[PDB]
Amino acid sequence: KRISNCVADYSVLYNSASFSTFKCYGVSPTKLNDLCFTNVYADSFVIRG
Amino acid sequence: LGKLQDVVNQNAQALNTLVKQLSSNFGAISSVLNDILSRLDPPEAEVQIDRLITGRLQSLQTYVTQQLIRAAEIRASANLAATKMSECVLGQSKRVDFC
Amino acid sequence: RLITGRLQSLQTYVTQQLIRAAEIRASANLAATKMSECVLGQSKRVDFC
Amino acid sequence: AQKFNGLTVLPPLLTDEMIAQYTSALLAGTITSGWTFGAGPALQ
Amino acid sequence: CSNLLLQYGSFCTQLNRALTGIAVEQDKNTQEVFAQVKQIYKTPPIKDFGGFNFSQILPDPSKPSKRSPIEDLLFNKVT
Amino acid sequence: QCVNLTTRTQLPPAYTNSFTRGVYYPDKVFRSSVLHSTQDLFLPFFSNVTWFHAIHVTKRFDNPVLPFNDGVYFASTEKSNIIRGWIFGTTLDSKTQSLLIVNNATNVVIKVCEFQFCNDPFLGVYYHKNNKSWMESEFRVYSSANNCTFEYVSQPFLMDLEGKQGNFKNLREFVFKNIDGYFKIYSKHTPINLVRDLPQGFSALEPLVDLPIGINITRFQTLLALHRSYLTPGDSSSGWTAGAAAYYVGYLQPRTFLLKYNENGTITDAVDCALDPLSETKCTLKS
Amino acid sequence: LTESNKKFLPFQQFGRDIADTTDAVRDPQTLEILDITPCSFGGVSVITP
Amino acid sequence: LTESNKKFLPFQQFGRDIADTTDAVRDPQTLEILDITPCSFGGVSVITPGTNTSNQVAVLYQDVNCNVFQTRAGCLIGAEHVNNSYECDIPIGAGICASYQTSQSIIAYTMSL
Ligand SMILES: *[C@@H]1O[C@H](CO)[C@@H](O[C@@H]2O[C@H](CO)[C@@H](O)[C@H](O)[C@H]2NC(C)=O)[C@H](O)[C@H]1NC(C)=O
Ligand SMILES: *[C@@H]1O[C@H](CO)[C@@H](O)[C@H](O)[C@H]1NC(C)=O
Ligand SMILES: *[C@@H]1O[C@H](CO)[C@@H](O)[C@H](O)[C@H]1NC(C)=O
Ligand SMILES: *[C@@H]1O[C@H](CO)[C@@H](O)[C@H](O)[C@H]1NC(C)=O
Ligand SMILES: *[C@@H]1O[C@H](CO)[C@@H](O)[C@H](O)[C@H]1NC(C)=O
Ligand SMILES: *[C@@H]1O[C@H](CO)[C@@H](O)[C@H](O)[C@H]1NC(C)=O
Ligand SMILES: *[C@@H]1O[C@H](CO)[C@@H](O)[C@H](O)[C@H]1NC(C)=O
Ligand SMILES: *[C@@H]1O[C@H](CO)[C@@H](O)[C@H](O)[C@H]1NC(C)=O
Repeated sequence: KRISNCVADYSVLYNSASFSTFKCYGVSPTKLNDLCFTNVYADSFVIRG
Repeated sequence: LGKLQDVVNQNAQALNTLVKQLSSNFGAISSVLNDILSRLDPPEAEVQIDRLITGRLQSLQTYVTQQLIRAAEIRASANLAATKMSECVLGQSKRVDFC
Repeated sequence: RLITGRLQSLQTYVTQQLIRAAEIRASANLAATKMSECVLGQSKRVDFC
Repeated sequence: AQKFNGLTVLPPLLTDEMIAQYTSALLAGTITSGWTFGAGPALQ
Repeated sequence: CSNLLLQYGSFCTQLNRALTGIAVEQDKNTQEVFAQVKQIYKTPPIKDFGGFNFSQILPDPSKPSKRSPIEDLLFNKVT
Repeated sequence: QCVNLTTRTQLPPAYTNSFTRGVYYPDKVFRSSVLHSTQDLFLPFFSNVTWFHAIHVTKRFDNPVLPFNDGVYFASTEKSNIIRGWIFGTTLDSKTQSLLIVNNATNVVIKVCEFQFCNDPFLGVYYHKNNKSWMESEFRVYSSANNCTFEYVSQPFLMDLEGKQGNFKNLREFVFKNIDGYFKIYSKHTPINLVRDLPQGFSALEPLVDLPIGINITRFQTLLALHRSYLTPGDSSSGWTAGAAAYYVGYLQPRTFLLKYNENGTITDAVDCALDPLSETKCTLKS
Repeated sequence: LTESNKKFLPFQQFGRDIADTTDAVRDPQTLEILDITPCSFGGVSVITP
Repeated sequence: LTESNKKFLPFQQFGRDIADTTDAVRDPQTLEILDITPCSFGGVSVITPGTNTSNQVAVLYQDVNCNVFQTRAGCLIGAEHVNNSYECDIPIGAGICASYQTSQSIIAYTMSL
C-alpha cells in the first residue's frame, strides 16, 4: 500500500487500545507526526504468535 | 501641469525604488534577513547579513543624495517663487520679461 | 568585488554629474534672466548688466 | 575619443547653426525694434 | 541585525540629520513664499470694483472650503 | 490491447494565428489595480501555429506524437465533447512514468504509470440499437500496466457522448507546464459562436489541480473519440466517424509579460515586451 | 487583522498592493479575507519650552 | 579592422590612444597596421505619436550607421523624411524632430525656429 498526496494523523492510530504489540524504531513514537517525510510504504500480511 | 507633477512622481518613484531595493539579495543567498537566520546559524550567516547591511546602506545613501539634490532644486525654485511674489505680486516690477 | 567597485565608481560619477548639472542649471537661469532683462530691454538694476 | 567603452555622447537638440540663427534674430530685433519685440509685436 | 549596525551608527546619524534638515527646509519654504504679510486682510463685501469681476480668484462662501474656483479646479487637476 | 489502422487519404496540417491567447495566472497571490511584470513561460502573441482537424467529411484522423517543450498551450473549440483526454511520456514502452489524464463519462481519471502504450490509442463509442444513447465500449488506451504511485479522481464530470456536425458553441483552453517536476494545469471554459479565427477577446486561465509528481517529460499526444453508428460497418480499418472538432497546439516561450489587474482582481491585458516596439515602450514605462 | 471588503478569487491565498507588499492574506478557517497593517508607525518627539 | 594610415616603429606590437585603449595592432602575417573600433554604439529609442492619436511607432538608433532615413543623430526607421519644415513637438536631436502629420503617417523634418 502506498500513501501519496494525502493528510494523515497518527494520533487516531494509537488511541485504539487494541494492539497487542507495537514497535517503532528510527524515530521517537511521540514525535513522528510533526516530522515530515516524502512517501509511506505499508505492507500487510499474516504471521503466527 | 508639468512642474507640479514631476516633483510628486519623482518622489513616489524614489519611494517605490527604495521598497524594491529590499527585494534584492545584493549577491547573497536570500532577500529577507529572517530566512537566512532561520535556515543557517548566526556564526556562519554573518557574512550574508553584513552584505545585506552594506547593500541597504548603499541604497539608502543613494536615496539620501537624490533627495538632497531634489531639496536643493526645490530651495532654488522656492527662492525664485518668493522673489516673484515679492516683486510682481506685492507691487509692480520694472524688470522686463520677468513677470 | 569588481561589481561593487564599478558600481561605486559609477555612483560617484553620477553624483558629480548631478552637482555639475545643478550648477549648470543655476548658470542657465542666470543667463536666461540676463537675456530677458539686459537684452530684451533696459534693466534699471545697477551693476547687473 | 571617449566612446569606445560604452560612454556614448548624446548630440544636442539644437545645433550651433540654430543657436547662431537665434542670436542673429535677437540682434536684428534689438537693433530694429529696441524692446517692443520682447514685450509684444515688433515696432519699427 | 541591530548588533552589526553599531559599526555604522554614524552613517545613520548623518542620514537622519539630512532627512530632518530636508524636512525643515521644506517647512521653511512655505513661510518664505506665502507668509509675506503678517496681517490677514479681509475681502470687502462690496464687489463693485469699477467693472472688474474678481469672483474667479476670490474665495466664495457657497462652499465650506476657502479655495477659489480656480484653486478648486487646480486641486483636482493634479494628483 | 490496441489494433493497427489502415492507410488512407488524409489532410495535411494547417497553420493559424493566435490573437491574445494563452494568458494564465503566473502565481497564486491577489493583485488589484497594479501592473506587475513577471518572467514566466507564456504563449507569444500573434504567431503562426499548427492546427489539427478532427472532422469526418475526408476521413481526417491525425494524432502525431508532438514533442513536449517547456510548457504547451492546448485550445479546443469543443462542441459535443468529442475529445476525451491527454497522455504523456518519453518513450511509451513501459520504461518511464507515462501520464494518462483522461475524462471518462463518470469521473476524471489521472494516473501516471508505465502503461504499455500502443501506436495510436483511442476511445470507441458504440451506438446501441434498443437504446437511443451513445455509450463508450472500446476502452483501448493501453495494453497493460505494471506499477505506479500516483492516482487522482477529483469530482465527477458529466459530458455528452452524442456527436454532431453543427457549429461549435464552447471553447476550452488548457496549459500544461512542468517546473521542477511540478505538473501545472490551467483551464477555463469560454462560450463562443465561431468555427475558426479565434476572437481577439481576452480571457485568463485559472488553475484547477496542481500535481506534485516530480518526473521527467519530453513528449505528449492527445486522445480522440470516434463513433460507431449503423452507417459505418463498425470496424476500425476504413469506416468510422469523428464528428466535428478542432484543437490547437502551441508551444510556450519565456517572455516577460505586463499583466493588467483590475480592482476585482482578474487579468485583463497581457502586453508583451519582445513582440512590438510599442509594446516594449508600454512595458518599460509600466503603463 | 482588520475585516476587509474585497473578495478574492477562489484559487488565491496571498495578496499584495501597488507597492508590492503582502498586506492581505486569506484566513483558511472559513475563508475570511483579512488585511495586514503594521502596528508600529513613526517615532517619538518632545516639546521643550 | 580598418586600413590605418599611421606606421609603427619596427619593434612594437600594440597601440593605444589618449584614453588608453588598445585600438591599433600590427598584423603579424604581413606587418600591416590595423585599427580597432567597437561596433555596438548607443541604444534604441521609440517615437510614439501618443494615445488616441495613432498606433504605429518609429524606431531610432542612437549612434548606429545603417522608410529608412539616415539622420545626423543615428538611424531612423519607420518615419519618412520630408523637405519642408514645421514646428516640431517630439525632439530627436541634431536639429531634426519627428511628428505625425498627413492617410497620415509619422514624418521627420528639420524644425522651424
Ligand atoms: C463673474 O464671472 C462669473 C463666472 O464664473 C459669473 O458667474 C456666472 O454668471 C452667469 C450669469 O448669470 C451664470 O449663468 C453662470 O452660471 C455663473 N457661473 C458661476 C460659476 O457662478 C458672474 O456672474 C460674474 N459676475 C460679474 C459681476 O460679472
Ligand atoms: C508563418 O508566420 C508568418 C508570419 O506570421 C506568416 O506570414 C506565414 O503565412 C505563416 N505560415 C503559414 C504556413 O501560414
Ligand atoms: C472511467 O473510470 C471511472 C473511474 O475513474 C469509471 O467510473 C468509469 O466507468 C470508467 N469508464 C469506462 C468506460 O470504463
Ligand atoms: C516499477 O517497476 C520497475 C521495474 O520494471 C522499477 O524499475 C520501478 O522502480 C518500479 N516503480 C516503483 C515506484 O517502485
Ligand atoms: C530527463 O530527460 C533528459 C533528456 O530529455 C535527461 O537528460 C535526464 O537525465 C532525464 N531525467 C530523468 C530523471 O530521467
Ligand atoms: C469585481 O468587484 C467589484 C466590486 O464588488 C465589482 O464592481 C465588479 O463588477 C466586479 N467585477 C466582475 C467582473 O464581477
Ligand atoms: C554608413 O555605411 C555606409 C556603407 O557601409 C557608408 O557608405 C556610409 O558612409 C556610412 N556612414 C557614415 C556616416 O560613415
Ligand atoms: C525637397 O525639395 C528640394 C528642392 O530642391 C529638393 O532638392 C529635395 O530633393 C526635396 N526632397 C524631397 C524628399 O522631396
